[PDB]
Amino acid sequence: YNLICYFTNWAQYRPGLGSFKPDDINPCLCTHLIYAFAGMQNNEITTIEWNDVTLYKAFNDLKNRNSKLKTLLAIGGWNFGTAPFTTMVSTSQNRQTFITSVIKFLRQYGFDGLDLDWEYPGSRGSPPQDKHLFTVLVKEMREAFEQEAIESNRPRLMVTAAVAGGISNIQAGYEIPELSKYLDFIHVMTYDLHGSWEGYTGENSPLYKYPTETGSNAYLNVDYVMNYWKNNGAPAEKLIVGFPEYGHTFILRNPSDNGIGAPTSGDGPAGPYTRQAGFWAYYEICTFLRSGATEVWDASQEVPYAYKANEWLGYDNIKSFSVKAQWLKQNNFGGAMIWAIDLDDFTGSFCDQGKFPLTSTLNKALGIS
Ligand SMILES: CC(=O)N[C@@H]1[C@@H](O)[C@H](O[C@@H]2O[C@H](CO)[C@@H](O)[C@H](O)[C@H]2NC(C)=O)[C@@H](CO)O[C@@H]1O
Ligand SMILES: CC(=O)N[C@@H]1[C@@H](O)[C@H](O[C@@H]2O[C@H](CO)[C@@H](O)[C@H](O)[C@H]2NC(C)=O)[C@@H](CO)O[C@H]1O
Ligand SMILES: [Mg+2]
Ligand SMILES: [Mg+2]
Repeated sequence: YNLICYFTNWAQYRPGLGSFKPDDINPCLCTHLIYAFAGMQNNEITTIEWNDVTLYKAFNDLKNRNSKLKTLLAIGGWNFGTAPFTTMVSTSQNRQTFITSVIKFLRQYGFDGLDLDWEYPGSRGSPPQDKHLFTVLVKEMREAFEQEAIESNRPRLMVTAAVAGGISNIQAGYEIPELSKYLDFIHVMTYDLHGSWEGYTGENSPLYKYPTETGSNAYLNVDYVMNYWKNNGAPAEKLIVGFPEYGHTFILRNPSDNGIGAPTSGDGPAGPYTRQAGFWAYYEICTFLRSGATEVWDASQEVPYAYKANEWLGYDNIKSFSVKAQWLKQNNFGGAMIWAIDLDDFTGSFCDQGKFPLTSTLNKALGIS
């Protein structure tokens, strides 16, 4: 199995003990580390942070302590939008400018592949033709990587993609049978399945549907999404399950109404380290739980939730990671990917569960070490 771990180049700016850089990564935990994110300028891949080149060196130097580790560079992400991707795939010339820039960039800085994180072809303003042009891009990138390995006499650079977990976005965005022929791995973002945007409580990454859910609400679970990809053309061995090391937060309209689906208001509280409404890192979650929150196991969906006063949290813990790891193994998937290792309790001093408690759980369950 593969354990693919995302690292984010803005974690360095979090205050105090939240600050995280590549030297804080245990090189033995994952099989692949993915660097989020590169950007794009004039259809060429670029850095985005002033010290990316330094962090790239520190990131790929982790391979000096694990000969099997591979690293990839992710381009895009949610906040990158779609317009630069649309423009880049719109002509063969723009695509070749991009592919050429990617090859030089990955080889120069020491990466083993590219993770495409366009969120998403055919949605969020991307026009309908981008569904097919994404296939064209991935095929041309795969073929260019094949030819560069021949011409450079080095192992082929990998091409992977992080892909939608929402069915509407999947249907608008991906030619799954053809895409799956050229991608090395498909990183399915089976999280953010519920959150404050809905106006009621729900789990970030439930394994199964809640018993009353029907119709399109019944799409919002890991089991359905992964089987959607599998049964629409993707080989299971290429499919990687997404595991969040964070949770979503909500404000309950009434503290007495605190189950799944309870009405909520606003964007949800922010944490002192991640400082973003609606979102807590696992180490921020531990601070909340320790202060007297009520903990509930959502038995039907195999995930925990917690609440205190009018604050409600849908999240993952060791138990839920363990259940979903055994589920992905029993369904023959290629492994797991984590968003993101800088959100684990990497110091071990927030959760009293040891260093990297969530990532270590998957390392053990997937037989990584
Ligand atoms: C693959 C992907 O799109 N992941 C998302 C993250 O990028 C989001 O994090 C937010 O990312 C922006 C881009 O640099 C940061 O400026 C912002 O501070 C960051 N927020 C946090 C809490 O790290 C993430 C949360 O929005 O959602 C996806 O994971
Ligand atoms: C299944 C599905 O499509 N869920 C959507 C959520 O993904 C989405 O939330 C946003 O997701 C991004 C990555 O998927 C995150 O970067 C972003 O922070 C998050 N927005 C939040 C937490 O407020 C919402 C859009 O808000 O819609 C769902 O449909
Ligand atoms: Mg600082
Ligand atoms: Mg009432």
